[PDB]
Amino acid sequence: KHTVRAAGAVLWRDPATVEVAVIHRPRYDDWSLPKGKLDQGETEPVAAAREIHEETGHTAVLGRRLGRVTYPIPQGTKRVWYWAAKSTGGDFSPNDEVDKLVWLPVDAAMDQLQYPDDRKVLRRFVKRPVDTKTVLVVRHGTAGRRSRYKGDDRKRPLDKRGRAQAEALVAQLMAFGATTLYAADRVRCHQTIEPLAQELDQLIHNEPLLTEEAYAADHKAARKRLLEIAGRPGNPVICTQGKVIPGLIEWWCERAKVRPETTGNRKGSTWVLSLSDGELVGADYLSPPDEK
Ligand SMILES: Nc1nc2c([nH]c(=O)n2[C@@H]2O[C@H](COP(=O)(O)OP(=O)(O)OP(=O)(O)O)[C@@H](O)[C@H]2O)c(=O)[nH]1
Ligand SMILES: Nc1nc2c([nH]c(=O)n2[C@@H]2O[C@H](COP(=O)(O)O)[C@@H](O)[C@H]2O)c(=O)[nH]1
Ligand SMILES: [Mg+2]
Repeated sequence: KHTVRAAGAVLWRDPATVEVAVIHRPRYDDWSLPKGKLDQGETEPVAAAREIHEETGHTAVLGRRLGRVTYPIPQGTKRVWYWAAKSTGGDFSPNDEVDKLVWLPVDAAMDQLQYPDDRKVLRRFVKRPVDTKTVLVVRHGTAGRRSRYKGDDRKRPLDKRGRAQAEALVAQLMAFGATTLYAADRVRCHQTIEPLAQELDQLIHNEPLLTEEAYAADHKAARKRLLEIAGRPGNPVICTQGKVIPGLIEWWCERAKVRPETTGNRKGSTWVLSLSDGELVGADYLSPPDEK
């Protein structure tokens, strides 16, 4: 019942002109997908990108999540979450840890991959488009407790934990190539993405239509705004509140017939919404960075 957490990827480059990376490890004499264990304090996406780079030499942008693999190891259970990862370049160099890397079309990769569960992940990869754009919907970080007053507490700030969540989110949102920033009209939403804003040197666009009060008064306007943001070029981060996110995510998944594999709505959590030709093809719920 102890889980060793890991992550990795189907690393790909230019549906069926695509080539994917398969690695060989001398220690096990295996052919598999690049992946590795999370370091203390890392989230799965951050670890996937790091391990891809360490094992293949490539940087990449993570897209759609492609499922979970588990198997027994002496310490308990190895758990690996996999992403589609588009190469943004690099060069492999053989070493003692990974001695070969082959770029293969999917059919040939299917034969090269020795583990059934890697083949399962690769089947998931080909099931939907992988050249995706990404919308990142983030519930703001922890911000103490609502006051006894009516409504919201417009200026209530992140607490110490929440400020740490905000800092931890930078690496997680960068893993997906976030480029533009949007926050509902509450201090705690802006503060969650301020560290990212500082990192990108971008301003945060204020969104009065996406607050809890606004969604409860005019949900259609909130939905319309979400779609307007998502249609703009780049990969937007939109930080908003707990009474808003589940309704927006459910409505989009329903209209697009997308089934999320995981669900939740925790403060500091992220939904990764993958779009292909402006249609939703994936909705992946990530835990807060300091939670499992
Ligand atoms: N890469 C990989 N290895 C697996 C899978 N299933 C499975 O039994 N193995 C075996 O699990 C054992 C431990 O390998 P591992 O790759 O999980 O562990 P690791 O800590 O050395 O590497 P990591 O840092 O990449 O997680 C190896 O004997 C390997 O053959 C799988 O789906 N993928
Ligand atoms: N190197 C290696 N390859 C294995 C194994 N099992 C296993 O099924 N294979 C498959 O055998 C083929 C590669 O053989 P080599 O060229 O000898 O590395 C690939 O289809 C692998 O998926 C194994 O333990 N080692
Ligand atoms: Mg590894």
